[PDB]
Amino acid sequence: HTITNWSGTHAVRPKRFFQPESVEELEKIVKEAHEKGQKIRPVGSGLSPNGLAFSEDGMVSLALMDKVLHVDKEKKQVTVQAGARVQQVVDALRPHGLTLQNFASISEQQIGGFIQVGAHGTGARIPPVDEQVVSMKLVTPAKGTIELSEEKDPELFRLARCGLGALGVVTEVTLQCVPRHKLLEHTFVATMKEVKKNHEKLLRENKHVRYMWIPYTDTVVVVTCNPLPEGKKAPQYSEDEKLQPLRNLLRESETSPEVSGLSFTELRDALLAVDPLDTEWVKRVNQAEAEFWKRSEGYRVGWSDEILGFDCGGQQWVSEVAFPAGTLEKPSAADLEYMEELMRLINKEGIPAPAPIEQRWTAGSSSPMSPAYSPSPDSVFSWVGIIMYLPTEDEEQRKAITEAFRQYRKLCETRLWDKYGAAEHWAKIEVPEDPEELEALRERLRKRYPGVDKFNKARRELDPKNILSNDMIDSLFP
Ligand SMILES: Cc1cc2nc3c(=O)[nH]c(=O)nc-3n(C[C@H](O)[C@H](O)[C@H](O)COP(=O)(O)OP(=O)(O)OC[C@H]3O[C@@H](n4cnc5c(N)ncnc54)[C@H](O)[C@@H]3O)c2cc1C
Ligand SMILES: O=C1O[C@H]([C@@H](O)CO)[C@@H](O)[C@@H]1O
Repeated sequence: HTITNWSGTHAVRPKRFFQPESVEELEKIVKEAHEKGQKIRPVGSGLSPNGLAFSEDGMVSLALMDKVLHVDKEKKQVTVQAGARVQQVVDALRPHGLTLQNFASISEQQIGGFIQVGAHGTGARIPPVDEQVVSMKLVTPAKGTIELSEEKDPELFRLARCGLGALGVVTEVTLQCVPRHKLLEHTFVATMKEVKKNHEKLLRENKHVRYMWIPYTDTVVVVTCNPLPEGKKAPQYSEDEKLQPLRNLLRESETSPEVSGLSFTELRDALLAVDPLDTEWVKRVNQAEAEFWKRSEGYRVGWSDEILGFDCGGQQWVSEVAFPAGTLEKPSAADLEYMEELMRLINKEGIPAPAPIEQRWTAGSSSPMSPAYSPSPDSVFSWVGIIMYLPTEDEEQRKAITEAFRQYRKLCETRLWDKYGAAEHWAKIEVPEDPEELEALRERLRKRYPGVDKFNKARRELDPKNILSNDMIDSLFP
């Protein structure tokens, strides 16, 4: 049984692979692996871009433990087995009139894997998902099955719920839901100047805001979503006219066959496949994409779970950092300054950077390991995601792009992250081979994360034989 991540950038053939159907079966596996000193890294859907959950030695999946256990109608709360995919939870909650406060760009993540990395959506007043956990059960190699909440060892709770699978196997999570509700989604394009003008008010007056930045253009795609006051309503280009700049650029007879079945994101892939690391060509692809978005202005209505998802396109390298951008009441220009510099940087160095650079916002988290950890609840973090696509399975083309991206992320590390106090998404952080880079990263982590000594303390205590951790965890936290 091989496990491969979403983008096929990491795979693992674990010597031992468990898939219990019950807590009792899980408890027994962890007791025996404790006794025998055998590795058992928790794995959810295995999607993490950086293979965080992977172990050559042993992995345990709770995929078969995926029921909604309890819905507290009054407090709008759901208790669910960790192996439930976010999508299974949404479907289950449908009849009870509830949804999650936020969704990621996909919903194939297990609830366990979702909370253990502090995954997030967008909305300057909405925390990452780890802040939405009211309680959890956790099978530990030292103390068996323990229960954590604000009431029950609140300090361990806040450490554990965003634990990177290093503190125990989550079996059960209770989540603070909200009423199931429709969103009105408004997509429109702006210039940086137009973005700057309205930004401060836009974040604060719209429930969800997302900017898709298009390198080597002055097109920013703005997507706002707000609840629809019950029974409210809402140029207009065909699909063929929207896709026309991309089809014309690919065909370069008058027409296009086979191509016409390709979606917007499949066209971008086929276009980048042509000369992925040629900047002049990527400038041409990003311009064609800007034209597509300019022809895609308008409104959509759907349940929040349908609206808050995004087509992320083909296999890819991603890097996403969270950095402080003030609070609700004291705005910071840092989120827009970061993007100015990032665009200036990409031109300065001729980076063949495709679109989009995704920019989102979350409220702060009380979880000490959250990239958006803050002591103040009304802090605001901007998250900025850079991307390079792997549009084919040409092993040589994928190697060149892997290196291209390594240097792109490396230029953001050296020039921006320290300056802006940026922390890497736990599912997207890669471990340097160069020990100078590796020490540098550990130094960066001690800077971002003050409670790192408490995380290792909690590991010694709950996982003394260290069967829950892999080379990644040990290399990041020694
Ligand atoms: C296309 C795509 C889009 C994405 N969009 C977003 C996004 O919008 N926002 C965002 O924040 N993230 C996003 N991600 C990242 C994603 O949410 C995380 O990688 C998430 O951790 C994946 O869930 P999983 O079930 O695959 O977890 P895995 O990768 O399987 O595991 C993640 C972590 O959880 C631990 N773990 C898993 N199950 C358990 C358990 N039961 N008990 C204890 N520890 C456990 C693992 O050991 C590991 O540390 C995206 C990823 C992809 C590929
Ligand atoms: O990992 C991730 O990839 C998505 C990306 O493809 C956006 O262009 C992003 O939403 C998510 O965090």
